[PDB]
Amino acid sequence: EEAELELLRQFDLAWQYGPCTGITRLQRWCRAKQMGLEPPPEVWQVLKTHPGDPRFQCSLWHLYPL
Amino acid sequence: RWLRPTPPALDPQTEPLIFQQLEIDHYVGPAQPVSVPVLRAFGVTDEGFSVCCHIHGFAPYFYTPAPPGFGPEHMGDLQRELNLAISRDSRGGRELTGPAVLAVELCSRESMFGYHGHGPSPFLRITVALPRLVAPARRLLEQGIRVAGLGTPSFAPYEANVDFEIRFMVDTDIVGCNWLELPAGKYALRLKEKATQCQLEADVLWSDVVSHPPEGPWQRIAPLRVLSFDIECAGRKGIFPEPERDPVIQICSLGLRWGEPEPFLRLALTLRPCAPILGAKVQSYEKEEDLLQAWSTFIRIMDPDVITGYNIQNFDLPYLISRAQTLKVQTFPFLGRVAGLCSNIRDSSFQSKQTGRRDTKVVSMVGRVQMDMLQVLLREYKLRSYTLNAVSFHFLGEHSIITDLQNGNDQTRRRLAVYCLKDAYLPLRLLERLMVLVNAVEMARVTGVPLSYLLSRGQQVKVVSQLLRQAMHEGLLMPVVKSEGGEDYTGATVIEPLKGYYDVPIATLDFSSLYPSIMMAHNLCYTTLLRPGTAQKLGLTEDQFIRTPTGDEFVKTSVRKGLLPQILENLLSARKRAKAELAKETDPLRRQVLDGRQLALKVSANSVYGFTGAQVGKLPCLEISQSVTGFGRQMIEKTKQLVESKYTVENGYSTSAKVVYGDTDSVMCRFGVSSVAEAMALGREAADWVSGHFPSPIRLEFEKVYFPYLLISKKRYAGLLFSSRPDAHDRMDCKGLEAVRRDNCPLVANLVTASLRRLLIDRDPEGAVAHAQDVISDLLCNRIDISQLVITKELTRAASDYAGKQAHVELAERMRKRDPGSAPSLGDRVPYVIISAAKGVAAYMKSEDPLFVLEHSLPIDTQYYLEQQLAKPLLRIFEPILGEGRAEAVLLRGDHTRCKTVLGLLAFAKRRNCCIGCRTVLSHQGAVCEFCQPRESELYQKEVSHLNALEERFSRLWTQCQRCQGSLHEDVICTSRDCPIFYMRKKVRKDLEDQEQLLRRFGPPGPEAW
DNA sequence: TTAAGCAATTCGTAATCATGGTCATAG
DNA sequence: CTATGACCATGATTACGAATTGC
Ligand SMILES: Cc1cn([C@H]2C[C@H](O)[C@@H](COP(=O)(O)OP(=O)(O)OP(=O)(O)O)O2)c(=O)[nH]c1=O
Ligand code: SF4
Ligand SMILES: [Zn+2]
Repeated sequence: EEAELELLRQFDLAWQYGPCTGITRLQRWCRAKQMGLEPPPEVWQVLKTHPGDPRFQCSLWHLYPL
Repeated sequence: RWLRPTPPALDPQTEPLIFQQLEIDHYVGPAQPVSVPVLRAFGVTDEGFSVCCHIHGFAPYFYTPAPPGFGPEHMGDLQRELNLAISRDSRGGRELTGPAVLAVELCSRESMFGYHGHGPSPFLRITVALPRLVAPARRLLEQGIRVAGLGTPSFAPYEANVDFEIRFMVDTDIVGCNWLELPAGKYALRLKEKATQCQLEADVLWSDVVSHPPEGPWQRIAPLRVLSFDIECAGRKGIFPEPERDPVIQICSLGLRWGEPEPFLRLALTLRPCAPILGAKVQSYEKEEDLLQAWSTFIRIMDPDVITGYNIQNFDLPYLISRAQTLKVQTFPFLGRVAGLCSNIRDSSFQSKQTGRRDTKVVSMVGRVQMDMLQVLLREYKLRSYTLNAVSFHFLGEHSIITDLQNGNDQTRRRLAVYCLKDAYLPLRLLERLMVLVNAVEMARVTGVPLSYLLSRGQQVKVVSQLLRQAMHEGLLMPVVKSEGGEDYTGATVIEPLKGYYDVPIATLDFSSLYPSIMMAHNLCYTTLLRPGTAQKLGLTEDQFIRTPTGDEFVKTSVRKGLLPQILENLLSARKRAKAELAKETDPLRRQVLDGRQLALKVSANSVYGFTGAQVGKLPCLEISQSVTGFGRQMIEKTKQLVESKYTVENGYSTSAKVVYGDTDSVMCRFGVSSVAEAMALGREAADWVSGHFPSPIRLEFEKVYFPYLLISKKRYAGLLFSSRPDAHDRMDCKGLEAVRRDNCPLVANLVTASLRRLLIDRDPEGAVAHAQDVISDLLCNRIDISQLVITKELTRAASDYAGKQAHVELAERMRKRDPGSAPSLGDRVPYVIISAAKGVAAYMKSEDPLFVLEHSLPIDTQYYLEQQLAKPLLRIFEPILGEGRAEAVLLRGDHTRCKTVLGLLAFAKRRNCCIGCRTVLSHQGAVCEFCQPRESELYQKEVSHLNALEERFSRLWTQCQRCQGSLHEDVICTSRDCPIFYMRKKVRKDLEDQEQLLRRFGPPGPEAW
């Protein structure tokens, strides 16, 4: 923790995985894996050792009335 | 980056200098030629080199009458006035003045105020060494000691104490933004070892210069250099940025030469490594010290003339200065032209009854000129919101996210830089499109004040300047009268209306430039005001003086010519030339900006008259003001008597006309015919007929024909506008009504405009009733956007708003938990909406910020908006066409439509829904009721045509943001509170969320797993 | 050290007065 | 258990202070 919260914030702004501020984080991870762009096997291995926490399993701007 | 061209081959003993000045400056100096105040003048050549000019040998002075004794006509006492008193008790009278070369001079002059005769009198001219010694001398010659050998017994008053640079410019006939010439052999370039940073540095004596009056070929403008910039900072969540914690991360700059239709420089300086942008240079640094140093070096090397931006004074420059002070970078705050001078932040305030009161900071830059476009908008224009988005929509047509666009990758930083460059580009487009700078240069040339005074001062320095420039040509001196305080006088008359609705044409006749032509054609001035005794015992009344309705006597023009007639005549010709230029444009926005130019010149001419009556001012003469408004009242009642008396049934005409209205310059006479051609013909005959009963330039003129007409009260009416006949109609006129004020809701102003449209153009009251019914019904059914509900009010001086409790003051002074560092200040506008509660004693307890009621979802008081905002303007407008059954008709059109309303323990609801047909709560989830079970195909048919229309509204809105943003492949981030698009795109998601779930009460129309 | 001026219509907000309605007492 | 009196509040109307526009 506090290092796992920057890896996800770095996965969320890389443009080669998609334009993602409307959906979940694991849905975008599996969308890129289907098309197989290059999802890395570390943004998966922190979404498995946690429960349904809203500060891991949510996009950066999931507040913010946009 | 790009440098100025190289000054090749100037030789001073053969060649002159011809350059155009921008700024002047005062400077107390050593290195005297073998006075101490020497003058600086900065400017540009006809090619593009930068020229500093040092001017020597000038010292301030004033005048004082020589008292009638044996002293000031005897040279021993003149030089004894120069000589100091060596006594011990004269330490209060010869120290703070001390040994200064005040000197003694004898001259024959006159005082301005009044008319005593054509004969002058001896005055003493007193020079002083320094400009910062005329204040203690004034404190030592009037209330100080003037016992000096009995030469000047106390007291003799001081006359013509004015400003130093203004006295220089009045002396040598140099005006703002003028062409200046140093002749051959008069100036020395290498006499001044370089202390400033310009290219050419001359060193001239103050009698060598030649001033060219701007006219003919001397009416050009040199190629100046204009810069605009913008900055970005990275803040915390909630917390507004603070110059001791939040770094400056990006600076972006645009630069152009004036006269060329595109820029030539486009630079962006960032603080992490970035990605390239086509059309601009990009440099990157790993520390902020390098970024601030790089910007200071660029601003020294490019060396711009003018610096613009948007809110750069109150946000950008002091943030940069404080941030450079915190990080210990010594070389930043030297931004000016003088090589050894650092810059400093200093507060200032301005207040008037015309613009209100505003408090600004200033930052010192010598040589360079500042033009914040926000202050120009706030001074000239009266709008509803003053945000960059709001004025860019009105004229053209468009913090915590940024901190994670900067802590990310380099394409995010490239997106941030493109956003910042668009921000830094918008005020240039506004400056060149609105004709700001051309009008500022013409104002400085017509009035004679510098170019920095049109952003800091009011309308007094300009009329003082023009009066002094006209006073040197006949030899008069101005006095100092100051009084606190006189009384008011009686203003203008308004004629009593015949209120109602008219449907026969009324023609408008008015006088053009009324008060300046009164002051012109009856020879009224300070310098020809006759005191009550000095007519006596001469008895010549006829054609030597006249008498006014307030009571004064004023000398005819066969003896004197006043000074205010000539200043007014110059201003009137300048405005006439501006209108003659405006009569040949075809573009609409260009036509209104030339209308803005001529409006400014008419405001200047009327502020000449308003100077006289200002008892808190510099020279008031309320006798003149009273004579002006007395002549106004007399002439308008003359107009009304004449118009209603001549064209009558016995005088061969058709119908005796009757005046329905008149307001101090205009007359709205109702003629009787219902043919617009015959009304126009008789109205032109009437205007030209009545004008032949006056001196000149007094003239009445036809202006319009209203058909139909609607008169509600004093200063409240409406009508439809005819300019010609085959030019059928132009537009509506809404004088005073609820559509042009800014104290209300957009909903109410829109309803008033649409009602007058349906009522005056189509003449259908039934569509008007149906329209107002639909507006009220959609209000009560909760389908009206919250853009239409926002009220704005101006937060003025804090003590008047201490005196009585208001709504906007209560919202502003109540801070937020998120941000006690961004809140309304004095002078701005506070927006709010009114929510529903049960505290009926106070409408100042129900007000809330629009963004707070957005994010926290508070309900709206529809009864407040129904009975307090809407109802009474409608009862103003709709009554005069009908009786009081019209009040009952709209309150009954409410009554058929008021019966449809839509909206701890409240959370413990749901788990069942009411019948879609007859609203009966019941156990189970099926949509239809057992009694209304048969009629179900019709109840499914009903409401799927509602889902169908919500689907069509989702798609038109959420793809409009993609075209306003620019991109089709990346996310939208725009929470622009002045866009209707925002929060209208938020509610359709919830309407669709609700209407989709109501149709799943019905089963599915098929399987889905096949 | 610097400031353009005043007349207001008009409506809102606050305070005061009036009028009734409800509750408690007393017969 | 009713009837009368007192209190209390609530609502409406009138009078004063304040943003904007007409001059
Ligand atoms: C607008 C305005 C008018 N007035 C006075 C002076 C004017 O002579 C009188 C008439 O008002 P206006 O009709 O507004 O101005 P005007 O008649 O001088 O010029 P024009 O007809 O070309 O539009 O009202 C002022 O004193 N100060 C002002 O700001
Ligand atoms: S909400 Fe959409 S349409 Fe409205 S300003 Fe923002 S981007 Fe433009
Ligand atoms: Zn039913």
